[PDB]
Amino acid sequence: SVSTQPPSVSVAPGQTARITCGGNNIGSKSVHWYRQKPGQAPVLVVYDNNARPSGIPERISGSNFANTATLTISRVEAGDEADYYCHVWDSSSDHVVFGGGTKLTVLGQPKAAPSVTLFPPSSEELQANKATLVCLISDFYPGAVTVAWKADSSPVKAGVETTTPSKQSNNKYAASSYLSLTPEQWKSHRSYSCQVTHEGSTVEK
Amino acid sequence: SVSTQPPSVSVAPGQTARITCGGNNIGSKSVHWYRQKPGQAPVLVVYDNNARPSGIPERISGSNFANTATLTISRVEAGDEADYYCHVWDSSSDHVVFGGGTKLTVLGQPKAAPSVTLFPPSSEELQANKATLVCLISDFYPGAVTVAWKADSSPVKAGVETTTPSKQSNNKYAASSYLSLTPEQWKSHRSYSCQVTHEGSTVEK
Amino acid sequence: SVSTQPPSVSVAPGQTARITCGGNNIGSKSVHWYRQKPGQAPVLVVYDNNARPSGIPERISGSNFANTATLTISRVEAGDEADYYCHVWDSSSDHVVFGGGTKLTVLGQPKAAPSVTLFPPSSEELQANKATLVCLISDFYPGAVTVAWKADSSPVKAGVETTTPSKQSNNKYAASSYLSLTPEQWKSHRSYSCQVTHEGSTVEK
Amino acid sequence: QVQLQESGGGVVQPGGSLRLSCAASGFNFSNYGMHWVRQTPGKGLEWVASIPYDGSHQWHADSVKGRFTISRDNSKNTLYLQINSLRPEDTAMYYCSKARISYLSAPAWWFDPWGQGTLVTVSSASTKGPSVFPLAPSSGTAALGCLVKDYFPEPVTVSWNSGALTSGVHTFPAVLQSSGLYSLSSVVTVPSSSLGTQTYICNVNHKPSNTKVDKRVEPK
Amino acid sequence: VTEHDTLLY
Amino acid sequence: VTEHDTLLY
Amino acid sequence: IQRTPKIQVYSRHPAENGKSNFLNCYVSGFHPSDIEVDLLKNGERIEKVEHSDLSFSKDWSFYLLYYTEFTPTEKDEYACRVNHVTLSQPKIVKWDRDM
Amino acid sequence: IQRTPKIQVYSRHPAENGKSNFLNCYVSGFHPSDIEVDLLKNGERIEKVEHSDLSFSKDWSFYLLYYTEFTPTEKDEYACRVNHVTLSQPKIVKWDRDM
Amino acid sequence: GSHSMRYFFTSVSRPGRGEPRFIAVGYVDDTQFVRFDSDAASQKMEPRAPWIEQEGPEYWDQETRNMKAHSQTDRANLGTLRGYYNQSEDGSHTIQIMYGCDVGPDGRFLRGYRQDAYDGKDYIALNEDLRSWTAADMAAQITKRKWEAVHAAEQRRVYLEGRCVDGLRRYLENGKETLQRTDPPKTHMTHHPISDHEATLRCWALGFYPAEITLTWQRDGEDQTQDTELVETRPAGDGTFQKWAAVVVPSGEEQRYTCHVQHEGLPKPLTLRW
Amino acid sequence: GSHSMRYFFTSVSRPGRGEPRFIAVGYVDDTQFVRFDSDAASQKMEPRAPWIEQEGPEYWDQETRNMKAHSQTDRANLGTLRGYYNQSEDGSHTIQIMYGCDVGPDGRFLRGYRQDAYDGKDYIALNEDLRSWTAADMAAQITKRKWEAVHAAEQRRVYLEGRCVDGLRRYLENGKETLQRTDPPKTHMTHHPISDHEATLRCWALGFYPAEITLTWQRDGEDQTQDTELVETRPAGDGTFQKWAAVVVPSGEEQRYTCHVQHEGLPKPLTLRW
Repeated sequence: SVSTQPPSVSVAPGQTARITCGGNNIGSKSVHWYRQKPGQAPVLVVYDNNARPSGIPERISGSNFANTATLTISRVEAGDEADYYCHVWDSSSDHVVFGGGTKLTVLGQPKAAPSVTLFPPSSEELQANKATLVCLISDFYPGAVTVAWKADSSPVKAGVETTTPSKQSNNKYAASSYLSLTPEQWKSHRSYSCQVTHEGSTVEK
Repeated sequence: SVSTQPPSVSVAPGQTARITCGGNNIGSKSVHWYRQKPGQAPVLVVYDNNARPSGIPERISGSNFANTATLTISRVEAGDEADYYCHVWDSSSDHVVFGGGTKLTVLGQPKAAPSVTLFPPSSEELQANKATLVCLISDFYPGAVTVAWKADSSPVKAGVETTTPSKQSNNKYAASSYLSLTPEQWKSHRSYSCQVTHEGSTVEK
Repeated sequence: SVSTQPPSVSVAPGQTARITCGGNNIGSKSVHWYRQKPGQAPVLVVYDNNARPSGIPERISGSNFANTATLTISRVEAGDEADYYCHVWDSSSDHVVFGGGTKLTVLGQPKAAPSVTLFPPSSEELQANKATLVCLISDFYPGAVTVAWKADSSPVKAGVETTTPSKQSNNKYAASSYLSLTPEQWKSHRSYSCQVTHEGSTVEK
Repeated sequence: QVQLQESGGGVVQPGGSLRLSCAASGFNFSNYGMHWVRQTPGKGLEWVASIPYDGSHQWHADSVKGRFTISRDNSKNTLYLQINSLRPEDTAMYYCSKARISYLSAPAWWFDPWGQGTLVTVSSASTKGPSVFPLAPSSGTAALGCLVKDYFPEPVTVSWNSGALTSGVHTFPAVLQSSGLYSLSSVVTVPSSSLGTQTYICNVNHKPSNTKVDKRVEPK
Repeated sequence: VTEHDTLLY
Repeated sequence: VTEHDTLLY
Repeated sequence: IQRTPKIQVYSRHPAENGKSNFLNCYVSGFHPSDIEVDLLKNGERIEKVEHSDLSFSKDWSFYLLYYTEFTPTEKDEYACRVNHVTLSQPKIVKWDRDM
Repeated sequence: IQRTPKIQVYSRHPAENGKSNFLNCYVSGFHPSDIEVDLLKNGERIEKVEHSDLSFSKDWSFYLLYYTEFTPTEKDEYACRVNHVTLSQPKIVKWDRDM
Repeated sequence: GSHSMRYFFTSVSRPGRGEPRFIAVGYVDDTQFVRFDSDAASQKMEPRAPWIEQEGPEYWDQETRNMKAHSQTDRANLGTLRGYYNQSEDGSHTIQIMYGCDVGPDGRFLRGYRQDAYDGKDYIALNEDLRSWTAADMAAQITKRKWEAVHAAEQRRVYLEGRCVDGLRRYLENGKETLQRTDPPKTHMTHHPISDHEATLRCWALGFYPAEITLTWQRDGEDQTQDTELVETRPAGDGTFQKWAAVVVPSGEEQRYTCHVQHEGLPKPLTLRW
Repeated sequence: GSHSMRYFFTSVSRPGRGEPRFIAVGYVDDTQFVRFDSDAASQKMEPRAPWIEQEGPEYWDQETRNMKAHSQTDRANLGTLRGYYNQSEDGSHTIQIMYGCDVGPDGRFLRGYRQDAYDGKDYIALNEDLRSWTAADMAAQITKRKWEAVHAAEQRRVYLEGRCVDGLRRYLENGKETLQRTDPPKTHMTHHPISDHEATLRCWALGFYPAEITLTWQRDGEDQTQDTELVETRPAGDGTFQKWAAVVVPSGEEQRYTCHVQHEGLPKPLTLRW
């Protein structure tokens, strides 16, 4: 019941994109693939490992062997930007198992690391007996970031909320991350830090 | 490892009773059935889906296909009133799996909805620092009721006790359900409710 | 995924030792056996139920049938003293499953029950805001003991530490068990007892 | 002639990250699966993770899933075990072993041979002097001793009357308490009579904190 | 009652 | 050492 | 491999002339199953003859019973003819009143 | 498809008259396996003859070795007779002292 | 004592024809009760006892399928064995299976059976354990290890100790009148002079059930297995059996020979003399 | 260098006879050590080297079963292939299997092998990888995908890399004296005049082990693959082998022809001249 996809894949236009769906003996399960563009329903593009439906072009082909199912899109067009989910049925679980999903980005811009701006709780908010750290993340491409909070070089779990990236005016992406603290916790530790990760590289404040 | 039976089945004498034992791919498992009359041990009535033992009458027949095994009793006698448990062996669980049990009632009376009488905690009990709501359920047939407690449109988990139904003088059934509260909780809410469900119909107080 | 070995096996020199590895349908799994002498790596001695590697002497033989795999050492030498672990692969778990291990002792001494010495918490530690019951176990053979703590005939779980047995001067084994309490718990109960079990019999103080 | 060499272990602190590596020789490493099997000291063997011949997939035990990641470098003939968010539970020795059979797509058959392994121990480490309390005798055989509590690291050494007493002397192993501090006791039996006779001073010596304690024990 | 199913050689 | 079991065509 | 039939010819009841009895020819211990059996009223082939269903013994040798209703006289002499693969020419076993 | 045997006749040690040697006939490269091989002391059939076990080569063609103790003289001249399915008439290859 | 149930299956390959001729017969103790014939126009398991057609269509329908299918397998099996033995299509070969179960006096399970034979020779058989098979020749082993893969050992045991015994029990009670009878042998002795110096004392025992019977000739109280002749027990055609044991006697000594008859439905053993 | 173990299985279907003749032979390098013959009265894996019967009866017992069973299959397989090829039962057909493993100088695993052949022609075989099968003809494909279904790829590899190799290792140490020997060829040259202008220079090499040997004639230091004749290596019957290479020579030029001998046992190559 554990099948894992990379979170996002970026590819140059006309190149060949490749989305994997790894799983323990997923090669012995029948893997399917659904493509979902924003705001609409998923559309089957590859079913039973390699077969293509009627309307799907031969550019999109499937693959599934050993421990890795693979969706391959040759000669990528801009209209292939969407989310891609793999699909198995775990016989020994009585559970149909979707993959995590992969946001395929066919880039028109170059790739920009994110601009991180971190705000501490204002005196007005502290005097309301609350503390909220506002981490604003903007001007990145492709739209895929992960945020970690550090309270004195120690991980921070609860009190953290993070937006989903969205297209800016200039078609870069942006998102925000908030950390709810008590004014006591805000003074308890000596420093708080927002860690944003984008394309292997991490930017902090 | 989950095989589920209906809780009770009511049938007119001489009709054909039918008890299901639904389960994921139970059609591929070997189902058995036991009949337990009150105060005695279970008695084998159908084994391996459809087979009848030596003493079992031909009225009792078995069934097991797809995702539902079915015990069928043709020409129901009065002596067929008992609990019925199905039996599988979950190969991938190292567990023998009995069903929930079904009390087959071959009715001689007509069917009567329950009379619910609910008591608030007495003043003498309150000054003992306890509070107990007494819900009395009587004069229903067949003997199958379910009790739910609602404290201000909200369900109640702990503090609930409920008796097993038993025959009255007039052969209808009766049972009681108590809700132990602290005198604080009885004053917290504005109204408390005892919900008794019997044959699809629900009676409240 | 449950495979259980006996904790220790004692056998006279030149006799035939026998270590079991029980498990639900372990006969249908491929069992292996590894021998680990103290401070060195495990060594494969039996693989696929009965096969011996090249270097393993024919005295060591494997077995696996029904629900119990069995490692058999004929004509035990002193150099056969080590821990022995069995190895299966649970297809329905994605887990390789080791057994608990068996400490085989080929006795050179006779068998001696342990000397148990229990010390109450000192007044110096009591005035240090701690309480530590010192149970000293010495002069037993073979080296395998289990310690249970009873605070007024009731079991004691946490706060207990116990050493791994080690060889004494006279080649008997010895170990110690500590119970950290608060000075209140030492005063809460009327009596404390340290129970050491060795070869089925238990010694108490 | 097949040889496996673990390394990278040592003493770490919780939360941190640690990388183990196993250097291989004596077989086409590019064709076989490799496994990590750990062992908490004084306990049984425990499977950690394993990886097929190419690195396609990655088999994880559930107790270390998400925190560990196993990889291999076929151009270097090296197996790696990445530990993230180290915990006190990861304190154990880590053996590296080579699946016997070739081209296995999953780690199902027996592991031979095993490397000697590396030791991973995590703690809130800092050196500490030991507090020494007298284990007074009861008021036949008579016994008494010293309790050497909550020191770090190992070891303490205990002598009686500056080493002038050896008859009846017995030192026990140290426990690693849940706090990360060790605790050892060491006693000496003497005739039930003659308890009154002589001075009884155990001389604890803990070089890591450069502490020496001499404590005299007496009844009641 | 004859046997449910049969064996092939 | 001969093979454990055999294959049928 | 083949086994050759044992043949017994007898009446169901102790024979009495003029009383309806039944003529049995009981072939046993033979293999394979292909066997030919006729009953004979004075060298003539008796038509109203049935047989049992092919069962076999412990040594897997089959056995059949061919029977006919018949009313014996004193001069009428009956017999049973059995051809088999183990028999080049059909054996004939005539019914004795005390065998 | 069939393959016809190659035949070599030779002694185990370099032969010297009057000292016990051993006569080998080594037939190889034949198919199928049914083959007949004899050793001949002046055209006569030598009885005390053993052979190797049927093994085959890379191309699946079988090979056998038939051997007997023999004391060669100068007048005793030996040969090996081999009949096969690929052989219409049994071949005979005579033992040469230097081949 | 005990009771028993046995089914007998025979399939003979007809050269030139597809469907071999198939004959299945079911017995309880010594009373046949079901028949199935390939060449019958019925094509359905027919009743052959008085107490069996009280079972409804649920029974006869399943029993027909049960050995329609048992016949199907034998068709394929006759061909499979034709390969195991390097045999041509022009032959006629027989496959015989017999399986059944034995109950005790209290309905208890006692013993199971399944034996298969190819051309009158033993082939494969199920051991007493009901956990093991024993193969007669080579070929049966390639079948044996095939069955060992599929746990045919176990799955026979679930028939023998499950539905077989519940049938034998249900039969012994439904036809309790026919099946639980005992029928003492109706005996008489025969004297046939052969020479002027010898004769033959024949000992008859007609009309008995079950077929178990023990005939013993004795001279002066001493057992006489010498000049004795014993025909195998014959069915009288009406559910009862007959058997006679003769002895050759020197004239004037018939009052020295005693015939002894032992039967279950007989209270004390018999003794007959001339 | 390396070492090797090979077993050779041959089964020839005897027409009219149910069981074919089966011959299994075990070698290490070039020393046979086990034999099993169907027509042998033993019906048990016999030893045929000096160092193998120090293995106990538990070994001989299981080793017999192992190829009784291998024989059973070839019987069943001989029939299966008779169907794949539309062949009558009156024919005689051969199944030849050879599997074994190669270890290196340090006991390492080097290579696995399994090849099957029907009637001297290639049928199915296991590739080097040990993960792939290659089917020779059509029929072998219907078998190939059948084996691919059951992971026959894997399980052959687990014999080859497990007990096969552990056996070859244990044999090379138990018979360490016999198996690690090398025997340099005992050489000599022969002159047989054929014409008044030519003769034949024959180059002998007796008594050597292993059987690997290289004879090459050379004229004036130039390789002579032309008028060269080379008989295949002959076994002397005592674990050693012989091979001779002859050449036709123009009279008065024997001092121009050089015979060169290469063997594993010899430290450096030989050269023979007249």
